[PDB]
Order: sequence, then structure tokens, then C-alpha cells
Amino acid sequence: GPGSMVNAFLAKIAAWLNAGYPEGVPGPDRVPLLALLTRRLTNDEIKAIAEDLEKRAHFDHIDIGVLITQMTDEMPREEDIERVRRHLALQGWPLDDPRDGEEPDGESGGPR
Repeated sequence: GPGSMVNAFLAKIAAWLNAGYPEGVPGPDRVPLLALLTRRLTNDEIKAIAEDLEKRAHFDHIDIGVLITQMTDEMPREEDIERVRRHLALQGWPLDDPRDGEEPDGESGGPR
């Protein structure tokens, strides 16, 4: 099964999440989970998570992508984002050290 499948960071995320949720993530926690998660992870990464997990099984309708579609429209709750992030922090906080995190910079203000 698992054998250097996904990137190091992504493997950490999948494990970290599946460690915090061995029973799966319910919607009320999924939405804020994604809100928190998508902060520093790219579309390719968030997908990579799903891509790895479905390799295990995609019978579950706990899909991770759908949450982003909800978030783009309406945010869940700050309280829920708080409860989930801290609940997950118990297992770890990989989002602090991205294996690839070159944040863009194209600022053009202009004094006179």
C-alpha cells in the first residue's frame, strides 16, 4: 500500500488528519477543517490528500474537495475553525513547516 506514495508534507497531512479522525470527519468539522487547511496548502496539495486517501477507499462521501466549494460561498464558524484546528493540533501542526512554501511577492505601490 503506502510506499513513498505522496510528497513528504502531504504524507504528514494525510497521517495527521487520519490520526485526528480515524472515524472520518463530519461536515460541521469538515468545512472549518478545510478553511484551516487550505490556508497554506495549494489546490494540488489539498487534492493530493484526497488522491492518496481514495487509494485506501473512496466509498466514503466525506470528500474534501466539496468543502472548499462551500467555503468559497459561505464560511462555517470561527468557533468551529478554532475547535477543529486545536483538536488537530493535538496530533500536530504540519502547516507551520511546508516542504514547498515559496509565498508569492509582486507588490507595486508607488510613493512620489
